[PDB]
Amino acid sequence: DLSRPLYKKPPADSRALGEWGKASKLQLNEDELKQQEELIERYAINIYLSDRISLHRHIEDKRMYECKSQKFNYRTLPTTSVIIAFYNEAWSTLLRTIHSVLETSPAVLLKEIILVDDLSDRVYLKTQLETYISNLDRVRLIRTNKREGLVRARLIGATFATGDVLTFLDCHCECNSGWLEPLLERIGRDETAVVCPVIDTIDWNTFEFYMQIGEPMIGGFDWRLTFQWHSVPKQERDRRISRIDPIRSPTMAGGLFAVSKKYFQYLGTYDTGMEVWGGENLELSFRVWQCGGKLEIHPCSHVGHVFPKRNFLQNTARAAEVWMDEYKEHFYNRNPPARKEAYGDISERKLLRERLRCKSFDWYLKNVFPNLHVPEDRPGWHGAIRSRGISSECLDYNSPDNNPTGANLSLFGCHGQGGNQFFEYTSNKEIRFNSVTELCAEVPEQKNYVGMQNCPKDGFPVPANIIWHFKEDGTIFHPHSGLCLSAYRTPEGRPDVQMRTCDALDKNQIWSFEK
Repeated sequence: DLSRPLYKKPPADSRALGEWGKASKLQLNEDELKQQEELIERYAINIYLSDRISLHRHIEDKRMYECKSQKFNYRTLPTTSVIIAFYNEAWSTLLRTIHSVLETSPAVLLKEIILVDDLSDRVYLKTQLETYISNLDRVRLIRTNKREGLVRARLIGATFATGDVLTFLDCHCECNSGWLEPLLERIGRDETAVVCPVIDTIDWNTFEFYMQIGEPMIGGFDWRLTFQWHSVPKQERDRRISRIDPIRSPTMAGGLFAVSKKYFQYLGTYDTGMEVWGGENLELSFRVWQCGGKLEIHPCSHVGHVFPKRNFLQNTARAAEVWMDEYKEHFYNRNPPARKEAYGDISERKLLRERLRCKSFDWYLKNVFPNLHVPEDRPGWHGAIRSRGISSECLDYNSPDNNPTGANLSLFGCHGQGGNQFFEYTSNKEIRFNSVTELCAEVPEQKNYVGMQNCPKDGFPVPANIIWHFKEDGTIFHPHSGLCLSAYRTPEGRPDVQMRTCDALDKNQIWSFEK
């Protein structure tokens, strides 16, 4: 049986705390409550509880049925080097990760586990961790000589790795049964596929393992270049033959991934010129795809990650500047602070991009992320909209963030900072409030105030009540209601807007775009 791991989990014990990844709850006196709280304050994870859960626990395999009956040829699958960087990790979570890899990964495929101590200061992480792992076949420890950060610590591990495939995990995870084979099987058929497990949540307080039971969410971004999840689009569903095939992901949705070692080297690994820590995966994502390149999530590979109890805008700007061509303006327009960031010397990245003969960001949007609406931002038809009548006041939409279409459109003092005063007038005659998501200005049926609704998807009908005529006189006309957009003052003298019978005179109805 070539599936056998180097070490076998002891038999599952349904009485043991957290067995199978079920939630754990301790009955604690007040002293013990205080110990629990203090470790949470220090680690942002319930280490008190982790310490009372086995380092070897089972996780119930709730994958789609087809996953569980897949057969692998273990003689021809590539090997891997699993790479785990850490900094001041609690003992029980770090070790549970190590044992999980050892106990769920077939020995014929697991060449090594390489742990990278990124200048930890905890004394238990010094010579005792070396002693503990000296008994664990194939586990290697490297220590950095300065504080490197996740990316560079990973790269240091990668330089030591000699497996066919680099598999990057992190230092508080637990692997599901059969997590590894699907990543290596896919890479064995296409060495340019960067393949990620589905990352399941392990609850930081209860240690419950929340397994995604069906189709996973996949990775994209919004035009602020903030990571956002999205559901798998129809095109990609129809491309795939089986619902357990890999799923193309426009961007990476976590830090866990497997890549051919040689291919990672060929792409230049991570962007070393970054200096700042965080957000490096957007740059990696664009480079993988543009330089030919697949980034996929594998529904049969599941790894749980302990998301702890709760900015890198320079690295986001760096990704935009290297990869996005003309489309970076749509980003800057909607995240103006990004214009100020020191993204750094990108000369060598521009050279890399040419050596690799990478394709354009236009290609990327059309072929990798066609479900993303791309704004036009036509010259003179985007920015803040200023009143003539109350000429200190700009159109301003300000919702409560627990439902973006909760407010009504209004006025507020022009700031030139975008955000709630950024608007786009569209070739399809929509007034879009699309700094964050694609929201479209509407006049509801028979009302006189102006709301927002989700814009139509590309190619779909433009509803009558979100059509706007923006005449060359500052008149913003709304055909469905027949009324015009007018600045006014409420009872209390607060500037505001309303739909009133059209009056080319009444200056509160004349308006102007600004950049």
